[PDB]
Amino acid sequence: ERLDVGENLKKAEEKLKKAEELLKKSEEILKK
Amino acid sequence: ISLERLDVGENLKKAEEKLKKAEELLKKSEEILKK
Amino acid sequence: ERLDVGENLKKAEEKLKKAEELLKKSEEILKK
Amino acid sequence: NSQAIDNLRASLETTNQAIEAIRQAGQEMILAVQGVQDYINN
Amino acid sequence: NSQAIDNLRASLETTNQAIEAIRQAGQEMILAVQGVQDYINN
Amino acid sequence: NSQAIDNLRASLETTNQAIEAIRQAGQEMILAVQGVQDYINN
Repeated sequence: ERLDVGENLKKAEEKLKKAEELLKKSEEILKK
Repeated sequence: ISLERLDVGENLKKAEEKLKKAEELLKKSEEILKK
Repeated sequence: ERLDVGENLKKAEEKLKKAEELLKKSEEILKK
Repeated sequence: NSQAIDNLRASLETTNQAIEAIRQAGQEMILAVQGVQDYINN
Repeated sequence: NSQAIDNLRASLETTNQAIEAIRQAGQEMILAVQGVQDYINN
Repeated sequence: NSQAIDNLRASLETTNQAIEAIRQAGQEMILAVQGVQDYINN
């Protein structure tokens, strides 16, 4: 059967997208 | 033939020590700000 | 047909070397 | 400027959350590479 | 001390940039691992 | 308030330490993945 770490790699992708939006929200507070 | 098994465990373990250290420094930063 | 993800690792290595320079800059602004 | 202090605090608090998400990303990447090591060894 | 407040803003903006860099390094690592699993499979 | 300014400095200095640890973890994941590529090609 296939090697599949697709779960670990998918969760890591979610976490990095969540980090991107948080950093956006932070730079937006600092601008105001 | 293959002489050795694959072992990148010394690298993955230093990374685990590093993330655990980041986690304690982030909780410290948080506890400082609250004050 | 030889496995090569060398372009990802070298860009990751460049991203982390940039982070390092931005961190020294941040610390020196606080030194000031 | 006590308003600028309040904005720096709310900003740094949101920044700490971004970093915790990146750290959780790193934990998942470690599992994934162990996944690849084992499948090859095992 | 208005100058200390400005140093904090300039420091935090630069730290926010360092984090975006580490985040992109992370996107590159996911692709590298995916590339490795695709090789082994295909 | 100078206590509020100093509290922000202490918090941001601590945050920059956490980011440097995550960055160094990142360097260990690159070595780990190069190590797997080399096992496969050798």
